[PDB]
Amino acid sequence: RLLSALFSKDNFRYLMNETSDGLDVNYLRIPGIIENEKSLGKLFSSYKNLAIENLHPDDRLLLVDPSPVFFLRRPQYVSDG
Amino acid sequence: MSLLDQDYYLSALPEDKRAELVTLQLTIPLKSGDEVVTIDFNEDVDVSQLCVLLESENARPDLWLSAAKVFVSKGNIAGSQEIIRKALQSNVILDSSASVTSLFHNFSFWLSLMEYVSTNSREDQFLEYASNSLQASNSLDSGLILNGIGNGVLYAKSRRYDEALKEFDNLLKKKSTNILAILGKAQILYKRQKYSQALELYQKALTINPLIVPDPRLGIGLCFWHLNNKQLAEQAWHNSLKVHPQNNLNTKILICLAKFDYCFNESKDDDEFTALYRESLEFLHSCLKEDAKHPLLLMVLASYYFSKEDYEKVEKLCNLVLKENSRNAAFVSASHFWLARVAYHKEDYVQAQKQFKQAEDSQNSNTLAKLGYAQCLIARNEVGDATIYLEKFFKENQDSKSSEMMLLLGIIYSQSGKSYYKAIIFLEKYVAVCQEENYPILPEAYLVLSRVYENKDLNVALDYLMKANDILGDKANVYVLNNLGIYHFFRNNVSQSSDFFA
Amino acid sequence: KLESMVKSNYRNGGLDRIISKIDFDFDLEL
Repeated sequence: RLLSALFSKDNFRYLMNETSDGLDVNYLRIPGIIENEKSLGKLFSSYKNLAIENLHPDDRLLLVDPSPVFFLRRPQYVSDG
Repeated sequence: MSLLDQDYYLSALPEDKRAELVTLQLTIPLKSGDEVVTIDFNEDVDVSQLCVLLESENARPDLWLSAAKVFVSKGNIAGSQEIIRKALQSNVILDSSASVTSLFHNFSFWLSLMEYVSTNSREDQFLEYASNSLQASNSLDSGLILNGIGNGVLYAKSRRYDEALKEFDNLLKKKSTNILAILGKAQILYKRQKYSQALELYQKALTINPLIVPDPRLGIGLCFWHLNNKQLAEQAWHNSLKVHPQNNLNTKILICLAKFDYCFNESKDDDEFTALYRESLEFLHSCLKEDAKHPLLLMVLASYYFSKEDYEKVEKLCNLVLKENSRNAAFVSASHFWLARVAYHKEDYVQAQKQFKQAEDSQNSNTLAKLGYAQCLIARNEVGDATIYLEKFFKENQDSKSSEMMLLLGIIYSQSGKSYYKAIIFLEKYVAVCQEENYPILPEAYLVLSRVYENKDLNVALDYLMKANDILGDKANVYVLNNLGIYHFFRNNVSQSSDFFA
Repeated sequence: KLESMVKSNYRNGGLDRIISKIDFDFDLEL
């Protein structure tokens, strides 16, 4: 039972190494990246219309740092007047 | 709120990227002129007939490569290779520039990569084929960044991480919007155990493309597992499954593993533990109804069936996994560990120790195998040998939180007597680890600590004995009460000593 | 009291007996 408790503590820690099958990257996987020779550039420029706002709120919740404040302006050079 | 699915990011994208990118029908102009032919990939498209028709009509190479990509989606890697070869035999590519031939060489490179990936075998042969195709592509057209990406992937497969990282640095110099470069860099960083550094790349890729394959959320969940935020990992994996409900059973496997871990480490009562464990088993079985030969699922089920005293079926599954996935050393280690655990009931101490050693040699990260090896050494009365092995493991892994290992070290040193100071250190470390883990502290460690402190500090020994008695409650024994009474007698606590003696 | 409530048989070491009390039928090939 001591080894059973040790297994429960460890569970399946070192068994996730094989589960890295999702890390492999292949060009042909994307459906629309290849239909034209420049479809890669089109899709890279297709998401320029999108931004963080267009992301789903739940997917935005997945963006966790490992809000603007009114008193931090972005610097300018010409000012106004 | 807005539904989180594939259709969400479909509607987010313009309709040009919605329907055209997923067309299953290919339009091919004919050589006769304005005549065209439309062939739906839903039907059984023959590779040879389609290639012959394309060669006769001399269609644009885009159609050839799109058909190759679709046949890749169909799994016809041989068919896609035939398409690429006959396209190289076609008049269009022969009369086109070397750029088209280089692009088709890179497509054949991707075909070799997929052939290796789908089998996880014949790695050298497919790697050489891919290298030759990529070298031909680079010679024909060296300005294509896809050739650089292929070079980096080739370096990663051969574990030439520095060269691949340099290639991705060059790609970042070219442009920072390259999603594939980000994915490759993050994969290398994860391979180099740079979980956080790969995590920023994962987040950037996900923000740039939520519909990119491979899924960044898999890496994000892996990082959350590395950062202990496994709840967010499970949530992101659920979102990925919503986006990718097909050909992504690995996400379901990870979800089942996370559920099992939560059941093990969070169940507040036995009934809740049973409910969660049975729910995890049912989900694992439902995933198994799709694939019944996945080695990791068999290895996971081996734990349950070992707990069910079904050692024979555990042996069957372990042997089957060893026969299939002997390439993966971790599965060999797990099977050896489970065989040793089974033989422990048979008390094949020599055989179990040999199996534990083989498990350690297969995968050194298996601490449980080494602990079973030490336990088998104890079984064979090898007190000194077990002590030497344990000291070696502790000195190599002083940062490892193996609480039971430290408890065993303390017990061994207490039996030795002269090493009481290491015994105190190890028992205190075990106590601290158990308190941090909210696990029941063994009162035997308290008794050993009190026995050691008898010759050093009667106060600390008495305090530890009181703590052990409080843990025991009604489980208090005659020796504990007698020692408490003697402690109070030496403390001149006549009333308390008399009460303990009574 | 949740810190003390969570302490039960599986933490004490009776996890294997608990799994033995949980019965399920699989479609095993072996």
